[PDB]
Amino acid sequence: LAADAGTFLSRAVQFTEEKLGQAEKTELDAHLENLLSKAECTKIWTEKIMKQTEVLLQPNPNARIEINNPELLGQYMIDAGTEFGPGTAYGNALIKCGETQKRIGTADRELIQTSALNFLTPLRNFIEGDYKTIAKERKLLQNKRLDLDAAKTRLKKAKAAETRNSSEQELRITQSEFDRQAEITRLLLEGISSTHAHHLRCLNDFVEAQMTYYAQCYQYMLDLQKQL
Amino acid sequence: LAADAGTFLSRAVQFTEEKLGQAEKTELDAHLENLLSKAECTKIWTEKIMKQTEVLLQPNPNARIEINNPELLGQYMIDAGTEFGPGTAYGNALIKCGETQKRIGTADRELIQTSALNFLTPLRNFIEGDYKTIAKERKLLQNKRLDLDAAKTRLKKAKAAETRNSSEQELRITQSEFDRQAEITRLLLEGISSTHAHHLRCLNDFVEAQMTYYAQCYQYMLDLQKQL
Repeated sequence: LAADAGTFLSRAVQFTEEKLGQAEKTELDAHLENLLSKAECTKIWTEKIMKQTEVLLQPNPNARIEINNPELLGQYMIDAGTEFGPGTAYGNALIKCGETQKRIGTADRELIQTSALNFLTPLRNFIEGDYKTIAKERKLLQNKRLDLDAAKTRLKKAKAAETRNSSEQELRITQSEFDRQAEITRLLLEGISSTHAHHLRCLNDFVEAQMTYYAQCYQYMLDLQKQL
Repeated sequence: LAADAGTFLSRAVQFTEEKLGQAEKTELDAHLENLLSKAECTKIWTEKIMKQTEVLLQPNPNARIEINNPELLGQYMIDAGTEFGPGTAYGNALIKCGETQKRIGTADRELIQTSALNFLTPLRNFIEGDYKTIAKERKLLQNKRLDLDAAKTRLKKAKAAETRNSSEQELRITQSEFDRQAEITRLLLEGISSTHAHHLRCLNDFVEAQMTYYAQCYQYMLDLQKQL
């Protein structure tokens, strides 16, 4: 209850003095330190790639917030050709081109849905399922470290019998707690390795989707050329 | 000088009477009417098609007013690969994919240059030339028609035989200018026939451009698949 509030205040004091430079800072084991850094970079890069991919798939920002451009152009062409006269060669071409443009529009929508269910979703799930969990452990680990240094300062300021005696007992518990949290954090950080391999498989899926999209559109264009 | 004001007054008054329905309106010959309508329709439809084509090629409105999305995504992927370790399989894939994404971006830029100069330019030229010239002559033709109807109104209101004879001469003068302007506009309207044939060749060029873009992109994607 109220005790919770007091503990928070003490933590800030230690943090400030460390930044002030009048206090030193305990360093985590290199292995754990390296693991923490690796996870951070993974989230940073994955976020950027996913966001830009969405912009590429749906160029219209308003549509991304939400008829695709290709089909709209096809609609105008068909209507114009009818007015210009279906028999007239110019009208004939406009009508056929409009139809082909609409077929291309269909292929685009298929690609967007396919990519989202095989690429955007898995990458997003990683941050939602793994990163968020790791974030919680990271915060708790830092909290324990702050308390350890705070007790250390008291032990350094040993000027009385009870001070020395209590400091030793207090530090013993603080050290053990920090060590316990370290083990749990290490385990989760170890899972990141599998995350990379999983993401690799999803990347292959995105590449395949684009190939199919371009192949379908190419054939559609070839047909229009023959008809025209 | 004062003549300018006088001419405006006569035209507006007669027009208002016709609008009110109290005054009758001299109609034009069917041939000229048909030609004028055809030209107007051509410009309206051509304007819409060209504008939508611009949106399709350059989805970004700001860029349309002026790096492409594909190349930017390529940059992110290559950078991430390095951090994740070029040797690492995940890093290798990210780097290769980014490179191909930039190549696709390059082909897009070529299409924009090729298409705009072979499709948008001609459509715009027609609207900037054939239509405008016709509109100017069409406006003067309406002014001449108003002068003719004003002369007819003066003629019917010319109770005095001598005044009516003067109105007959005035009517002949207005009729001659009116007929002359009709012929001038008619000649410009005949030009729209050639515009359609020219526009058809331009449409074929736009189709060819799109086919090349899709073909090149397909090959690029195929190569990336093999390397990965």
